Amino acid sequence: NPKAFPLADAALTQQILDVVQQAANLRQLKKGANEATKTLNRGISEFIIMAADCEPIEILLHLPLLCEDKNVPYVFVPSRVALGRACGVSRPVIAASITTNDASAIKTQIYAVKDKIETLL
Amino acid sequence: TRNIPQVSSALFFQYNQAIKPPYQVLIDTNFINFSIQKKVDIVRGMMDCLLAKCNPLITDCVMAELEKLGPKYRIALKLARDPRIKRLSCSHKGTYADDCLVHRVLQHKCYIVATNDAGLKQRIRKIPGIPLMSVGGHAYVIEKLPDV
Amino acid sequence: KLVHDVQKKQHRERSQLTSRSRYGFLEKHKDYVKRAQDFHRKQSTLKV
Amino acid sequence: GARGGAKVVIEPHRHAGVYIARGKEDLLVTKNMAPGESVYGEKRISVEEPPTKVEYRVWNPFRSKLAAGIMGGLDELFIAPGKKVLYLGAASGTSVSHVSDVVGPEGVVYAVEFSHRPGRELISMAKKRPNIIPIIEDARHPQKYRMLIGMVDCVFADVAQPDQARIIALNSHMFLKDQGGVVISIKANCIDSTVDAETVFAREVQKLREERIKPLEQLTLEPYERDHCIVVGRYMRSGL
Amino acid sequence: EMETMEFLNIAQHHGMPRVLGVATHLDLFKSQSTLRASKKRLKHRFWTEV
Amino acid sequence: SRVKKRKKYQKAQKKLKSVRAVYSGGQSGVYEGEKTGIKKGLTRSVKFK
Amino acid sequence: AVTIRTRKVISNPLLARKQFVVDVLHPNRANVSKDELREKLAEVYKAEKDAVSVFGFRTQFGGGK
Amino acid sequence: RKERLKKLAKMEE
Amino acid sequence: MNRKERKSTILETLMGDEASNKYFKRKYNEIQEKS
Amino acid sequence: GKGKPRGLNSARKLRVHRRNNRWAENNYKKRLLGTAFKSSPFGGSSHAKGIVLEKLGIESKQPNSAIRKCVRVQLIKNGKKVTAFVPNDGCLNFVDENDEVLLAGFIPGVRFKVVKVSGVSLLALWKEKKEKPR
Amino acid sequence: PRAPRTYSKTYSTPKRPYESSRLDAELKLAGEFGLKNKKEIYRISFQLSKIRRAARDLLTRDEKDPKRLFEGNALIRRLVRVGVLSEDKKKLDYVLALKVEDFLERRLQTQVYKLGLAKSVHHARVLITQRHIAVGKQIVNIPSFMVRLDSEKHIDFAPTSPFGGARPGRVARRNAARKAE
RNA sequence: UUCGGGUCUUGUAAUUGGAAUGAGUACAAUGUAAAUACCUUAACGAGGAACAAUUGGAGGGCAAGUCUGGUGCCAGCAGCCG
Ligand SMILES: Nc1nc2c(ncn2[C@@H]2O[C@H](COP(=O)(O)OP(=O)(O)OP(=O)(O)O)[C@@H](O)[C@H]2O)c(=O)[nH]1
Ligand SMILES: [Mg+2]
Ligand SMILES: [Mg+2]
Ligand SMILES: [Zn+2]
Repeated sequence: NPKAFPLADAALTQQILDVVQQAANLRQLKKGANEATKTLNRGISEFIIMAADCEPIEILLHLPLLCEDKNVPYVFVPSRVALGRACGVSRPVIAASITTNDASAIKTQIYAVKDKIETLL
Repeated sequence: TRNIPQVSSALFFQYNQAIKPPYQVLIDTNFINFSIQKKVDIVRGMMDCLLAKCNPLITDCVMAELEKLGPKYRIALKLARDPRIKRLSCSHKGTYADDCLVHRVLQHKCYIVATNDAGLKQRIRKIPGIPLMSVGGHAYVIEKLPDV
Repeated sequence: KLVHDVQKKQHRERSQLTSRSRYGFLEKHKDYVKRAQDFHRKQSTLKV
Repeated sequence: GARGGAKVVIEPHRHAGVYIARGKEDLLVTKNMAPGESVYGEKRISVEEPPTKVEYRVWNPFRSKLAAGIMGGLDELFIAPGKKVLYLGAASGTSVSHVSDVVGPEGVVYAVEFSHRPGRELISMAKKRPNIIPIIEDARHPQKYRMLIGMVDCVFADVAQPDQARIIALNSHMFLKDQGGVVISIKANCIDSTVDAETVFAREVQKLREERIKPLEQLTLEPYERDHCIVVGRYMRSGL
Repeated sequence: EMETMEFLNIAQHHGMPRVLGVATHLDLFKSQSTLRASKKRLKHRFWTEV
Repeated sequence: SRVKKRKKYQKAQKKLKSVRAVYSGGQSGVYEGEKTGIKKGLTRSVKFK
Repeated sequence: AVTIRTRKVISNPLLARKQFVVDVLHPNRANVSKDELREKLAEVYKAEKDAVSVFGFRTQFGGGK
Repeated sequence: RKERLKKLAKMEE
Repeated sequence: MNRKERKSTILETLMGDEASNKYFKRKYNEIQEKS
Repeated sequence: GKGKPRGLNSARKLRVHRRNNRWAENNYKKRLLGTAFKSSPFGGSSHAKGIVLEKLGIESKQPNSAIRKCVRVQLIKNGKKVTAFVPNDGCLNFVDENDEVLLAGFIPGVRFKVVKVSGVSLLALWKEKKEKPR
Repeated sequence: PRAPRTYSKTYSTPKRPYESSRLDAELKLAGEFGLKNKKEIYRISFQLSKIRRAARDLLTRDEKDPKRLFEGNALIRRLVRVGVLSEDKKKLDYVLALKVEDFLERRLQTQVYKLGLAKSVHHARVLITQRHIAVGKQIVNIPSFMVRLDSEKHIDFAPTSPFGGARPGRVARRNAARKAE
């Protein structure tokens, strides 16, 4: 019913933020809604993470539309302060995108979170 | 319009990079008969041959042949109906089984073919990326399977 | 295969004499088979 | 490549309702049912014919799996002019608009979608195309829109769901004609990532046989997609 | 040296007598590792001619 | 031997492109059409008998 | 700098001594000579250098210890 | 083709 | 394409391309020399 | 029955029967009596020493003909004369009359090849890696 | 005399080395993982064959059998620790599903390439043999070194390496000295 | 098998850069009964990186060359030799 949906629980939020930090270290993370949008256009997004506390929430509501058209999983986390910190940057992040790579060192970890997000949707 | 079937994307030249454990095996009618003659259990015999779980499969054509064989081969029919053996439907008029198996491996490069028929084995050998299982000696033998 | 690489050395073909330069390229066997074959084609058709 | 003011030669494809634009590069093209505008930002080709200005749209094989089917050389397509088509998985007008172009004014497309956000764009696009009936409903429960759909010539399924075989079976038993066409786009990862694509493609073909659907041809969609295939079958309700 | 190999080839073609190798000036080596390597290489090359 | 097998493998990747279509990341940039052309009368689908 | 640590110390009055394993951290240095180790061990244990004996030192692969 | 044929002559023979 | 570069025919645009003209001139001369 | 005893106490008869019958195989008979090397090419050895008598093909016209590569050899163990093959006509220069040759298994009827001459490999001589000592 | 020291062969030649499918599989493997020869592939296949034969024998035994429990648990724990077997697949049935690529992905060469310290598997091999890589505090110069789950996040450039914070190698300082001169 | 067919960044016998490292040499220490070596490590030590991997196998091509036969120009054998 609320615009930011589905919102991950506390346990899933930590598991999501774990993968975001690893992808940051391996150069497999795109930070910001603008960069996230380009990944969807190129079809190189493994899934999308959004911040539910964005002010206003509407500036990132184009992303779920692009995802559902492209059949890309997406999920909302409660805090952009926490999302940006785990992204490795010094500022809040409202949206991030895990880039597709079947030759990545964190492939198993990424697919584990992706499977749970599909269950959430 | 002319038709040239595409090469399967599961093939790296002569190597089938799709067939990985657990395996799916298409059983031929005579494979069951030679299996009984050598006292080789189908599920255990395949698990010993490949060191992996094998998912044996019997098509309608093969099941029809086993039934037409008669009372002499009663044992083979009962073994064919073991619940661990799954069944594949056929949508072609003929009950000839050798052509049925050859068409399936042409369509999908994911099956091992288990057969002792001399004619069928040459036909399968020409199709690239198709491992060929058979019972010889005391146990099963597999030819074109690099993972072994 | 008991051959050495020296045994398989390239033998180089000679060219027309300078004094004979005005007469043109010095024909060799591979050249001759082309005009020998071409002539036979004309004579066979011309006979028919 | 195919820049703005370039000139091309438009000739028909082997398939009715489908065209090829020649040049230094070749393009797959369908005639625009709603001329003057693009649905998803594709290039358009204008031809002056006796003089009225007819328009054409470029069909991108990287955006549409059906177009990837045309490029790869499918033998039979039941989507043709003057046919009713049930399109399952119509996220928006990206590929339904091209299917609407092929069937033409005389045919119709029943575009079924579930999610509401893509459904809004599907409804908006359908207003420009009178031959599209947008049905924002779950394809797992065809009973919910039986009033809205009649008997149909072809069923096209792009639902990227693990239980897509059931959905295609349920919709065909109600709405598809005997000897009708079925065209499924299969994505191996969605159904079973644990096994290889070839195992998935074989399994889906077995489920179709179980549902009185006779497969006719199978095609894999490289270089446009990875681990994707299109299976074309015929609905033989009498017997296989 | 060249004249060592020259004698051996003269000997090989006129009837090989008993040939016994004597290595001298081995005190000039400063390392034991290099001394052993020289002896091994020297011995095995001698083993081709004899 | 390592260098020899590296050159053998990269050579085989080139030849694989001449045996079948291979996915190479998809679309990059604006879509510019089929560069080698479209053949109207040729089908590559595997047909069930 | 060079660090010296002693571990597994056994007081052995049967032989009138203390026995132990010696770890030497010597970053950016080839190794530490037995003489200088004896001097430092004599310093830390408050014994004459003649009463200290060190042996069996193996540098770790990669160096530095 | 000419090079090919000369090799078919070998496998035939 | 810029408006001035656009031409009614496909060929007239191809003449405009300077790189194409240079290649055709070079390739044409070589064939005539061989001929 | 199958013509053999089957009783639980007939092990002696089964054993004694097998020992008597095992002598029927020629392989068993040759193996036990040590006569398996009578049919050997060299009477039990892998190589044979020989003396080069004369070169049968040295006067043939066509180069590298099968006859040109033949040599007559006298085996030193028993003195019987045989024919051996040399790898090529070039290797024929290293072979000369009255030289010791080592033969190994290989114009039908010629069934040996020369592998060493004067204690040196012919292939080593052919590759110019050794000199034949005289 | 002194007691014998044990030794064993770590590989075995395959049944039919000349099958075309086998040669193509070996080509793809050696190319994708940067292997030197077929003997490395044979070594890994030998280990995997031993493991899967052990799992087969244990699966033949009755569930709750003491030997089955003990040895199957040991094997599963080892495979999970080395990273080949996932934490969610702790059963002998998934032990029978393992493949050579699962073991090849755990080699230090592959890990060094994947973590981004090298631009290819061959650059990774060169970096490892040239003493540039450390697992924790230890320089490892063995490409076939098998990385554990805990060891994965500790792969780095060694303190002594010019890429790890030390002074430049001979080439760099030779060039700098000549440029200064 | 002829009929031909399929497909697209491929080829170069082209130029060019400065980074890495140990075989080896070697202060030294370590090691050892004393040594040698290994493991450490100053200083040296790579572009034909001549700091010069091997061992078997398959198949060509060439001359004002040589030998043999024969329904002309071919065929066979062969070719370190013109
Ligand atoms: N250091 C060292 N000097 C040696 C050795 N053998 C010979 N010498 C020296 O080398 C010099 C030559 O020794 P000679 O005995 O005369 O050798 P040579 O072969 O007779 O020399 P020529 O007759 O002049 O051709 C002498 O000063 C020897 O002391 C050796 O093993 N070590
Ligand atoms: Mg030797
Ligand atoms: Mg160092
Ligand atoms: Zn059938």
